[PDB]
Amino acid sequence: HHMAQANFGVVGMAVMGKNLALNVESRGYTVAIYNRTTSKTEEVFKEHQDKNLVFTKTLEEFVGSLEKPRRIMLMVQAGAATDATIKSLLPLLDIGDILIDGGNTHFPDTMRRNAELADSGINFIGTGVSGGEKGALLGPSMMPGGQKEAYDLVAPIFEQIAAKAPQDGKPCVAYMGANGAGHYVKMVHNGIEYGDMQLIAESYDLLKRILGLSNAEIQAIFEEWNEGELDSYLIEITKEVLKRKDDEGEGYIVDKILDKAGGTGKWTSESALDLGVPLPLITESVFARYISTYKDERVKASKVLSGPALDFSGDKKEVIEKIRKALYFSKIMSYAQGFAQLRKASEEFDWDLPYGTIAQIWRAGCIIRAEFLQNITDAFDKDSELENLLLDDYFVDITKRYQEAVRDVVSLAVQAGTPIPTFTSAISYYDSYRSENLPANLIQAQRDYFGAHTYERTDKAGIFHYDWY
Amino acid sequence: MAQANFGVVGMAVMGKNLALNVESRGYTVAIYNRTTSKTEEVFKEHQDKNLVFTKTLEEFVGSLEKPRRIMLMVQAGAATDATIKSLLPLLDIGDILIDGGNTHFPDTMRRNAELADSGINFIGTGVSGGEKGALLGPSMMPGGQKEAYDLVAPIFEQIAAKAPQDGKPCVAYMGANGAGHYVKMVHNGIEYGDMQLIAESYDLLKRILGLSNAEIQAIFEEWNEGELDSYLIEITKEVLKRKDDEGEGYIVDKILDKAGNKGTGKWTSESALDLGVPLPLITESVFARYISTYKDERVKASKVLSGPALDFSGDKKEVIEKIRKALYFSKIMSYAQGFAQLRKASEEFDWDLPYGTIAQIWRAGCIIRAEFLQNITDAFDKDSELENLLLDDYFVDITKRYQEAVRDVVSLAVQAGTPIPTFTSAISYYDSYRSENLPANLIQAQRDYFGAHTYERTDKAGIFHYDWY
Ligand SMILES: NC(=O)c1ccc[n+]([C@@H]2O[C@H](COP(=O)([O-])OP(=O)(O)OC[C@H]3O[C@@H](n4cnc5c(N)ncnc54)[C@H](OP(=O)(O)O)[C@@H]3O)[C@@H](O)[C@H]2O)c1
Ligand SMILES: Nc1ncnc2c1ncn2[C@@H]1O[C@H](COP(=O)(O)OP(=O)(O)O)[C@@H](O)[C@H]1OP(=O)(O)O
Ligand SMILES: O=C(NO)[C@H](O)[C@H](O)COP(=O)(O)O
Ligand SMILES: [Cl-]
Ligand SMILES: [Cl-]
Repeated sequence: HHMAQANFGVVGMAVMGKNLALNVESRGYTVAIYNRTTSKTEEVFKEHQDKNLVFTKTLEEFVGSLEKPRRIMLMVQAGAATDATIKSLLPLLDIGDILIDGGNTHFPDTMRRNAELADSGINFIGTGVSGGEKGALLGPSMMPGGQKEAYDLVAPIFEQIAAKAPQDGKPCVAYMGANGAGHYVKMVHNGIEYGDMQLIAESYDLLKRILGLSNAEIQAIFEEWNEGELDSYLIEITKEVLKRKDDEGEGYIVDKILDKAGGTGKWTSESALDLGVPLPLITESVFARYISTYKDERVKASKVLSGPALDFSGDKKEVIEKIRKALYFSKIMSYAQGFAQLRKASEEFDWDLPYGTIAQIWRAGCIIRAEFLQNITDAFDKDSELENLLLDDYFVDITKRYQEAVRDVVSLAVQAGTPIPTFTSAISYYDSYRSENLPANLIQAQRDYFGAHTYERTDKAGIFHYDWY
Repeated sequence: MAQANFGVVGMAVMGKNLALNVESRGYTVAIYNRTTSKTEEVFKEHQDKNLVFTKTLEEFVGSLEKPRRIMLMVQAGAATDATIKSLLPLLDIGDILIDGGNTHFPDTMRRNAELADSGINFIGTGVSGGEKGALLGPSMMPGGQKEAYDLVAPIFEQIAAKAPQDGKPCVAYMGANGAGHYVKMVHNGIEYGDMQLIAESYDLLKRILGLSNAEIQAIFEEWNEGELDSYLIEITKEVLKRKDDEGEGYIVDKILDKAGNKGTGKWTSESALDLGVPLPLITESVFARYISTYKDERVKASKVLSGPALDFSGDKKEVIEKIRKALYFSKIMSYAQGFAQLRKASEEFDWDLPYGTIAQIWRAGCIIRAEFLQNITDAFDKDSELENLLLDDYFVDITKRYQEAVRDVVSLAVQAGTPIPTFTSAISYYDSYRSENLPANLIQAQRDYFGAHTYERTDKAGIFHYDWY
């Protein structure tokens, strides 16, 4: 009926896949659509009859509708369902065809699928797609990985549909590297999102608990903060949330929302542990959510555990600014950690990850978009082999000038009893990373004492075991 | 040569010493190692003992009285898998195979199921106390079928350490399949946490108070007489005595500050992340080791990243005492975290772990032997479903009284620029745990704003979504 007439194909007509399909169609292409449950594909075709969509009832019809090399994008449920869908397609595809998985996929799955499909002569592009439903429709940040020759054939469409960066119109997509490099970068992006959210949460909690500020007051502070170097979409979201009234009562909706946070957030931290990378801030943020889910225990504990009962006496304006600095500083700690993880992963899996570009493509179509991403890109433009962001001139100056405030904020908060797990982690990482010598000599001694694990010395090469008895 | 009542495979530090422990209880012990020269060394150095030198597995298996009792202390992972694979075909129905290495519990769980109907009884056990523990009395944490346990319980009790308090052996049934190796994994997690807390304390005494190793040794010596009385503090004061064996000065000052690890701490943090358990103190200590391995980077950073240079001008005796309190306070938080994880693990894997007994068997032959273990046991006798140690009167009281000192120590450390990731994690955990309300309400608002993830309300049951537009 429409044999080899479609330029691009999408499997999965839930909102994301539908939205992507429409994004692609809007760019001047005929797009074949498929969904396991056909009624859903019917609904899409019926309400978009004016578009160049090709309605397909079966995988055979779907595959047959596409020009070769076939470019097919999976937007189906992650895990077993994506493997089922891949397995369903394999027999119909020709050698040289290109499958693309745009689901939030754990990267080792992508690495396996890519390898297995390559034995069948099928290219596999594991692609991270940020921005949610609106992003899929209008412009996502995309992080593709897989065979470079295949990706070069998909690139034009991705660059056309991707979010364009507001500062220079550059598409928020680029080739990340082989096999699972694409979904790896997306994972780190999701970790980073968790960390940015927890840091804003602490900033909010300090302003509320210690300085006693109202929601309107805190809204104003975030607004003012967002006009400076902190400029970020998450802060914009935050000051918007603080405006809104309760839809089923009096006051503000944010004060009615139960503090039990909602999975896959653990992935970045899991890889960090596996790779030997210190990723304390994002991992503390994950654990911040976990402990909020222990609400019932905290209610009990709030009634028996003691803590300080202070009324703040200092200068409110001075401390608000000290908190502002602590936020930017700590956010910088988290990104340094996250890009150091990316560096290790790149060595481990041999991906030559393009670090400056990753920051560039996060400038739009994703929740972590912020202006200071440009400073990250500046840093790797200057030196692609930069081991850690903290060593670049810009970030050296920031930390030199902001660390004092961080410290005052930590003393203030800890003395008052306000929990600040990420802020405290930030300054602990700064003071660890810059320590020429750490007390790990003592740990090594202990391990040798009880376990005979051996150690290295400071004055000569070799492996040594002391006789402690 | 069927003289042998017990058999040990692996003649590195742990297996050699376990063999000698068992032989000293009045048994003849078969010994085997893959490199034969090691087995030769221990045979020749102990001709007075009743050991059977074997050079093949066929010989080793042949030398044991049926039903055979064979214990492996082999390098974890692939080596252990292969050793067992080689050994299984030689074994007879009724024989008992014990894996006493630090095996990742999923491997043991898999092994148990595979061996279920083989007629070969299987036990995966944790072993504590290091080389001297193995020689004189280890704490042991075995899991498997209860029937298998009961066949090795008698000899386990004989070799086990005996608690000084009541003479009770430091071994007990932990539960089904991988329960034992899981409990040992948490043990090591708790241990990483205390080791890092001790290291931080050392760092504070050395860098802020400016104290010599003699002065610091004396301090830890006094602490060990009080409520801090523990294995790790005991050996810490021993390490700080010893002088360099290949030069002048103290050995601890000649050991390179690159902390090694063999995966048990990492595994604990990974299980916490999978299970939804907040485990910041222990995880921060794993990351503290990871950052110690980034020595080259830290040397580079220390020349570029600036920080405070304050001179402690206060009362040293008073600050030392605050550090003590803080250390005991934080030690407790590590344990409270560990047991909270054991509770969640027990539920997930249907193990019904005996929390109170675990504490009992850690009273000797145990790297994490501490004075307050009975208070842990008391707390669980009182309430079997106790959710967290911090809810028990005993620990409520300690935290009430020492909490102020933790805050002064954190504040002093942070103003001085000395990294204290585990101390800051401790008070952050405490302050989060006792918080009835945390700022996860803002996180949920944000998530519902950008992804429509839904939220619970503070005032009514049900799932809600807000129309943010
Ligand atoms: N050391 C401690 O403080 C301590 C405490 C508690 C538990 N553990 C656990 O107990 C077990 C043994 O510990 P350990 O410290 O005595 O020594 P280890 O270094 O972990 O293991 C060495 C033993 O494993 C064998 N082995 C190593 N690689 C092998 C391979 N690729 N294939 C076959 N066999 C191999 C060695 O034989 P060869 O001599 O021929 O190389 C040797 O007998 C480990 O699982 C460890 O985690 C250790
Ligand atoms: N086992 C499976 N095999 C093939 N496709 C599947 C699948 N499970 C889910 N999907 C597809 O995966 C899509 C939904 O995945 P998802 O969990 O990411 O959804 P959403 O993002 O809407 O929550 C749907 O198109 C679904 O097809 P149906 O519309 O027929 O349900
Ligand atoms: O189980 C043990 N002692 O508890 C072993 O010595 C173990 O190897 C110690 O952990 P680590 O070697 O990862 O530091
Ligand atoms: Cl590839
Ligand atoms: Cl996003």
